[PDB]
Amino acid sequence: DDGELTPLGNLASEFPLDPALAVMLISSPEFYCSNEILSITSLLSVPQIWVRPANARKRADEMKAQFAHPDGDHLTLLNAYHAYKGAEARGEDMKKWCHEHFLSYRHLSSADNVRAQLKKIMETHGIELVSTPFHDKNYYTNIRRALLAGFFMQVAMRESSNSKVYKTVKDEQLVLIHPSTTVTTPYEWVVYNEFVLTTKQYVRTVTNIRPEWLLEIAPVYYDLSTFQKGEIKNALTRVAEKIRRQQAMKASKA
Amino acid sequence: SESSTKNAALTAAQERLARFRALQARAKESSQQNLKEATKESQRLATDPSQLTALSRKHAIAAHKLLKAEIEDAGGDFERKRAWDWTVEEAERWD
Amino acid sequence: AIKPEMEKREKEARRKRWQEIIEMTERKQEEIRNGDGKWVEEKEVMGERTREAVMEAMKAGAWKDN
Amino acid sequence: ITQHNRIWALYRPFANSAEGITAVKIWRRYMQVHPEDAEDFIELLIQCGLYTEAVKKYIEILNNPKFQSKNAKGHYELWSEMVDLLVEHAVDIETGHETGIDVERIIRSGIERFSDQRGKLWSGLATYWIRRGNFDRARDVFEEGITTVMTVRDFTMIFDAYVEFEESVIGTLMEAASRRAEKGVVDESADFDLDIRMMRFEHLMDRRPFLLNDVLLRQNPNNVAEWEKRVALWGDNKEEVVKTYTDAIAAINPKKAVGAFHLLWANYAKFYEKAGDLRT
Repeated sequence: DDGELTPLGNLASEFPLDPALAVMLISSPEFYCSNEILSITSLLSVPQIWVRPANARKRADEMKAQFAHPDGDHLTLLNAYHAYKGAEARGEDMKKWCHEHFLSYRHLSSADNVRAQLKKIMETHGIELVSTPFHDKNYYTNIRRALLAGFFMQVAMRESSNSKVYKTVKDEQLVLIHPSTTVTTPYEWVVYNEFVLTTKQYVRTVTNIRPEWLLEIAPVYYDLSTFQKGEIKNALTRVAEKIRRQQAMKASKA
Repeated sequence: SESSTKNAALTAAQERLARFRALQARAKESSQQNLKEATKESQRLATDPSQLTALSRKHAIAAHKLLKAEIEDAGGDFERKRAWDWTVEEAERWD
Repeated sequence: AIKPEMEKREKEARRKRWQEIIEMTERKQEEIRNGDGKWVEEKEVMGERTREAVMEAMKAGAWKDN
Repeated sequence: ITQHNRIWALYRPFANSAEGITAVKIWRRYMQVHPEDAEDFIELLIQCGLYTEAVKKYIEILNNPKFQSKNAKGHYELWSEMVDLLVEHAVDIETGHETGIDVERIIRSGIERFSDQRGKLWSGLATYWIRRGNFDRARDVFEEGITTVMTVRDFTMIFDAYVEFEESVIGTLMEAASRRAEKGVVDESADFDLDIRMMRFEHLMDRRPFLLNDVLLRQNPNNVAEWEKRVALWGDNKEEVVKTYTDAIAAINPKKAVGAFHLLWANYAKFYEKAGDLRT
């Protein structure tokens, strides 16, 4: 509050990335998805690997649907990175695989180098690297919680059930979802890694998250006492009240 | 014997875990396909078929304009090419 | 001086415009051919609640199956 | 009674500070004098642990067709409150006619009233039964809702709840059977029971698209493509193919059909012809 740099700020300055990405990598040890969160942060730091040529738009869309995940665009990017790593381990050519899957080999190599640098920095700083099991059903929830803790500032909520327009809490920004998003069904909360202002206001790289999960990840930023206008903050306060009632019922039953 | 029973139980548990993983994958695939089927329940509650027949009519008339455009662009007579296909009843009504 | 080139301009203007109308019609045709938020987070919340019910059931010993 | 307004206005913050059984006795008398803060008394009952009286109060307030929630909670929001409190404390609800609580009857009343969230109410009843521990009755009401659901969305969220519940319980018994298996402990109640559970799950999951097609044709009894998909799923069993085709013939209105009834009839005729039967 006095502007002094804390140990978290020193770690974020030492890490060669954004403060939000550094906070996500720091909070990933609590979510036990450190490797996946580091890969996602490296992919976000590296340029866009999705290639959509005009003469191969159908092939690019088919490759994106094959390598996509329903949890979010970040989950789809993580699945694409995992598929590229699996192809590299199996011995297929990286450039040929990227051309076949409409991916960028240079962007994938840059993301791999950034992930290696982040892993080296975490090993130097003593940050534990953990990953949830694939058969465990809480891996996607842990990844979503880590993403919400990393980027809780850029979170959008749907205005209505009949309207696809979302309302980001950052200065009450009315935006939409980008057409490159892999989420077929829009989420109640969308954590957006990038916001692009154009003729149509759309948000790209959106991951699914709940208001209760966002409030648990960032209680200081999403505090209901300091919550301003409007109905999105009212719904967040209602979700917090429901969570408090559930906790009271659990305490009464325990 | 007990070691043979333990080995049989271990192999059975390995088969059970394989069945569990296959059931998980099939359930995820069915859930995705059925969410898509929900979008067909919705998205046809959006696309009431009257609008579909209407857009088919616009497709037909615009494709008719296009086909006529390339016929006189290549130089053929569109009305002679249709004259090969008018019926007797249609021709009498047109006269 | 201007008439032939603007005749050509309106010609391919017509061509491109109703070609785009056509392309919109087959994109809606494909949308029909291949065919919410409160829904999907309600499904997720009942799934986690059912899991929590499962863990409390075998934490309290609720084995009454047949 | 005229001064009781002031006297109660000074009485209620004493209850809010004192809490507990004394406060719920206070606010029961406050409902005797002035029934307006039902949601607040719901909160006190949830905090105290009187969920049976909370369910009875739920029934009384919802039976009274004049209550308006001050927190903008609708009828379905109240129904969600009943099913959520019941599933959060299933073991703390004393059922029977003496308390007036009948969970199956109230949830079936919700089924016949709110048809939009019928699958949600079925899942709530099933999760209530598995919270109580009555797994076989959960499965019975589960298959009843599966057979009597007319919505694909409700059917498939029900099946997703089935997948989660059965997968989690059989996983827990994987750890149980494994930790009994390094020490060589096994009997009929573990190995044979696990075999028959996976038999049940495999055959019900194979019959899941049959029930999905049944739900689809119950939603719309005119989908020629759906009937063709169902009979192709039936496959080589000739009597079942014949009866599903017969139901297709005496099920689709030709004027209201939305598919290719001519193609369906052609498949039926060519099936009999390529089998053996030129006269028919």
